[PDB]
Amino acid sequence: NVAEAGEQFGQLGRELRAQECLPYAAWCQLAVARCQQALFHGPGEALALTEAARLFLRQERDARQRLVCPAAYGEPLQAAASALGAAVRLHLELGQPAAAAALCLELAAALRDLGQPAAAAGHFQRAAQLQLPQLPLAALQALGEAASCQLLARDYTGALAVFTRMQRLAREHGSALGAFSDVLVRCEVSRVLLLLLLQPPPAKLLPEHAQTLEKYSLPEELFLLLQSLVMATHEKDTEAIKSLQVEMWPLLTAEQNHLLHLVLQETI
Amino acid sequence: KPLKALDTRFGRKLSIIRGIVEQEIQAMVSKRENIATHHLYQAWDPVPSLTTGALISHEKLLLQINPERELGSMSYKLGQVSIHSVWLGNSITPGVDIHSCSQFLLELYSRWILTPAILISEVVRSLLVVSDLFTERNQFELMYVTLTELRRVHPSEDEILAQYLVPATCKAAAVLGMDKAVAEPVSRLLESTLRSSHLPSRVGALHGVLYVLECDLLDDTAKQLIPVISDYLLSNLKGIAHCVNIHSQQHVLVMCATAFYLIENYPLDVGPEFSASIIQMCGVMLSGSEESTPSIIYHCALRGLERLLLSEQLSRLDAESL
Repeated sequence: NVAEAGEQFGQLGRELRAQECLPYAAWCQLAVARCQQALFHGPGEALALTEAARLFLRQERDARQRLVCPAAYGEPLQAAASALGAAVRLHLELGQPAAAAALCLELAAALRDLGQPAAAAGHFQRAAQLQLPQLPLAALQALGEAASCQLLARDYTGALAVFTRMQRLAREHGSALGAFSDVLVRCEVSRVLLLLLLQPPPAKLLPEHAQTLEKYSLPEELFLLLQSLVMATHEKDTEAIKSLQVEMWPLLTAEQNHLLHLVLQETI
Repeated sequence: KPLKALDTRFGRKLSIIRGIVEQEIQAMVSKRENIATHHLYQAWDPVPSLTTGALISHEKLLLQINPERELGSMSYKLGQVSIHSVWLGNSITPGVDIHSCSQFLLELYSRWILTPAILISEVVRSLLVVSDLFTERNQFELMYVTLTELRRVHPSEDEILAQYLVPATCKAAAVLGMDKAVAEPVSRLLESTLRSSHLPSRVGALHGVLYVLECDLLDDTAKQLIPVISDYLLSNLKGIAHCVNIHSQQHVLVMCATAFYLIENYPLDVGPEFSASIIQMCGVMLSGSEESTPSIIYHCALRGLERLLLSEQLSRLDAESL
């Protein structure tokens, strides 16, 4: 009775995907989820909710990326958020947090793409807290994406907090091994750039910041140039910082180039 | 509205100091969609004067921006044209020719409504979106008539049509005089759509509540169907008291915005325990950690709380709690 009706809604959803409208095939996938909530299935209801989530996010990728609509105002963003909220609650009720973390990563990558980085920071930190008991390297990559989202949205102190958390969780699990050392290199560059951008008073300067600012005041070229740039911003010598930005530009990625541009800006 | 607490010999210094504070808040917090360059003094609100006039400076509209909006974000967000502006821009109170295009659109969408379900959904969404540009009361009359005809003809088990239809019917009713033959099906519609399972149906119904509650001196029997919304607001502030990162973002934000509007402009219609419970739940909302309540929810709820403080309505004990 209910399963044949769910197969009928699945055929309707596939016909509507062939017709390629997609606010209304997702309504059929929500109907499939409701039908498999009528009996007790588990992960299939989660599959129907996530397929509905894919369809609403594809509707807004058609309504804000391929067509930058001035009339677009986020109507299936909210339905995709409610559907993935129901799916994450279902995975936390059944007991598998890796799938719920994957859905939070997908929702936050979608909100990073649509031009809203704080809620991406958001669900990325949520997924990175959902992956710390089981998969810490995936948690470090989720926190790295959260930190990139916060450097997009201009929340630099949150980026300090996330970067120190990443370095601490990389030292607890790297004793490095591999990509934990890449996590450590990215953190040991970008925390120094963020401690030079906002210069903290010694009250709010945590002892980890004290240890790394004692360490500087990772390959040898960029380490030498970071020591020279800390020594140049403590002395406020602008021509040296200019001749360093000319020669640290190929060595850094674009987020570190933005942070080094901001350090060179707010000292002149 | 522009406040009563300003324009005094005391209030001007307060406007100066909070201009400095909110100026570097919008340097820190805000989202530079207006702004391309990097400069500090770039605060800019596109609110015009009101037969249009010049543009109002940012230091003059201190707390005029609605709490539905992220700080300095620029996008269509269902609250662009207030019905203050509908009533006093075009003089109706109960250089492109945009008017001819709007008439031709009402002809087209009235003929297409009276076609698959997808076109009907997109046409009603189109009609609600284009509904900012209507400059004649007869256009809103035709809008409300065609939407009630669609409500009578089209079936009820289509909630996507509902979430694109409810703010359009509520705004078409709100521009018109809110008479009993209009107020009964609109309030019945809102009381029905607030019980649904689709979440932007709730969001659109609550924006429609904000359009209905906006400016019309409202019927004494129809204002007794307000506390359904008040019970809804009590339940969904008690539910989203502790955790905000789990539930949603724009629902809570628009919901707190209309809660603050109901505290501000309709005091006597609801009990003082309601405003006290909102101040308590928002004190809980501000007291969350940096990962529980997001920055936009924090700043919008906070801006609504000092909006209520600069109004002369609240009692002194709730002021001391704040």
